[PDB]
Amino acid sequence: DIQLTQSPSSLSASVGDRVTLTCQASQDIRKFLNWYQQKPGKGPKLLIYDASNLQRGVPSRFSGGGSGTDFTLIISSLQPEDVGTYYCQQYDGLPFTFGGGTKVVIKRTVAAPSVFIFPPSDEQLKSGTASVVCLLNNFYPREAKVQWKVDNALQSGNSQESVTEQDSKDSTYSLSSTLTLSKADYEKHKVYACEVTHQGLSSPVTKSFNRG
Amino acid sequence: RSYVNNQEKEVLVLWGVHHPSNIEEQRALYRKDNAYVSVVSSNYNRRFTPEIAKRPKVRDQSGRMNYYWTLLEPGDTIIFEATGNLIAPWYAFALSRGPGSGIITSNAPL
Amino acid sequence: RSYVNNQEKEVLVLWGVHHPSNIEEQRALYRKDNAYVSVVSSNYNRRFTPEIAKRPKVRDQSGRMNYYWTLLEPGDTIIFEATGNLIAPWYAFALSRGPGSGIITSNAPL
Amino acid sequence: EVQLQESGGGLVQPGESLRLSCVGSGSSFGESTLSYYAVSWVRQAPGKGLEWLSIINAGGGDIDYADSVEGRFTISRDNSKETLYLQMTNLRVEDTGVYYCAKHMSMQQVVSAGWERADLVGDAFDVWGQGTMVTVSSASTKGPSVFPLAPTAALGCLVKDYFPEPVTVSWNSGALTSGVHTFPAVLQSSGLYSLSSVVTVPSSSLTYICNVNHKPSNTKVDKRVEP
Repeated sequence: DIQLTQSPSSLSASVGDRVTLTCQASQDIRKFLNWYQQKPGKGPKLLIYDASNLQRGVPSRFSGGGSGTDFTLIISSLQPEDVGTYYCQQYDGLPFTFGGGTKVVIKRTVAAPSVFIFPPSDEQLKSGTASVVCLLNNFYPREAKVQWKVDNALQSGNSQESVTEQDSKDSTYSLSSTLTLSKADYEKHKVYACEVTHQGLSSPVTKSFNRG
Repeated sequence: RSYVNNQEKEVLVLWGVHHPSNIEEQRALYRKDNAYVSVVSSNYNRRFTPEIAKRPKVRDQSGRMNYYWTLLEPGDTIIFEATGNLIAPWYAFALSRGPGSGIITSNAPL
Repeated sequence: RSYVNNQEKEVLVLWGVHHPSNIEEQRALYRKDNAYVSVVSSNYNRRFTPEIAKRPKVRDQSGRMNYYWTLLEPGDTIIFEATGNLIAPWYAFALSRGPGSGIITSNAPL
Repeated sequence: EVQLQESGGGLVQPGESLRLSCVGSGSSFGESTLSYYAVSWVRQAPGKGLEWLSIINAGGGDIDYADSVEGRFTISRDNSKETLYLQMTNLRVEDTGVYYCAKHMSMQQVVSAGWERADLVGDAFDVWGQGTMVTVSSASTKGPSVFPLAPTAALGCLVKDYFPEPVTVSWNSGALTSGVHTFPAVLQSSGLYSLSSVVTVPSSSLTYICNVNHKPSNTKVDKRVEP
């Protein structure tokens, strides 16, 4: 086989920055090397074919250089639509192999998360299970300290949070939190609070609701 | 138009390409400034392009018609493709060639 | 591509021009609707234009390849220029012609 | 150009079989359909990178496989139907992932011209399919449970219990195509997936519904979201 090593594993950069992605090969593969971008959930689209050729319809900012064992893709003016994973792949010999990928991450100005709280439904608590959700919207940076206060009491050991992928237009995130507890437990307490701390807020903004 | 020679003999096909004398004659007769004729078989293929010029009259015609011919072999197919100017075949000849002779020019009666 | 005949003998060069059967075959193979081949020496120059038509199949091919040749004289240079459709030379022959003979068609053993 | 559409994947028990189909359509240069080119299958396991599996040339020759799938998987193509196939056998859990159909750049034959390429190039993948997902797990399939998230503002849909991925969310048939956020699913403690989907709306309220589509169970829900 043939191993392709990509550096770095991820690079954080700003719009307009010029970034260099590295792809080194374990043996002379001449210029039989190509690069693909892959935005999350979507299929890979070809960027550079044969070390240095820009594929039709790919923005002129994408360049690719190299030969032998040392190849680089160069994004000239980094744009938020560039966030995603970039793979290098060879065909000098079977099996055709890909690099590990290099995830491009965008740095932008600080964004304030619009916070929201959501209770169950007339059908959910009837089924015999409760699911309360906190859903901070479009924010940057990524880390958000999500804690739950039930009549002002911290929850630990009943949480689950999922982040969306970095948006390809404004480079923001999105985080929702899942508190799964039975419906017998839901009849006890009254007030539930979602206190979240985020740099984009001068102080923790707690959005809550009373039982019913 | 295609023709498959099913005569078990040679078929002699003849045709013509018409060369007008000016471009207005071309447009009036065929509605294209640039036509072409193709005749193609298994062992024949020529392309004929009309060539338009001022010429001296012959039989009071400044235009010209160039005449062509081929011997389509038994089983072979000839194909005519034209954008204009084609003097198309209508009748052709099924023949078997003899040992080989010549022309006599005379007035002696048969 | 140029070739200077440095053999102190005649060089026989052969080549070909490919005529597709439809325009889509032309575009797929050469990416031009209108190609041309030129072969030129000190005493040879022909231009070859591909001519695309529907033809009967021969050896299951509707396309055609026309084959050509010239005897490049000692010291002379031949130049190939093509936009498409060129069947390029790869090997050629350095020869000195003899007094002049002919072909025998037989099955008698040598 | 040429477009590619994988199909025929989903949930199957370990040690079983499954046949993925890759359908071609449209044409590149010179009216070249998929049968002019050589195609490969490439799979992607959840959260990982791209693995090449097998290649086939335009005429159906020069098959080859990756060692990991040799003997189990078989590639083929019905050029009359402009379709590729991947016949998977003895499916293992690690075979789970998104299976892709990917065309190679270089033209390999032009049959009407009587022209072939002597070699098989196997160069850049210039066209990929949307992918079809294969989930290898002896766990049974279960339908999704959907509950509303009533209310700038925000209204949502909570798809609580289902297995396996994927689902398809589309609020009012793409009416809210701005500001959406279908969240990546999580694997709940029970063992079934959960997922939320949201959209931002201002002070103006018109009715808003979410269209849910879960293929492996013939599930299609147009759930409401009134306050």
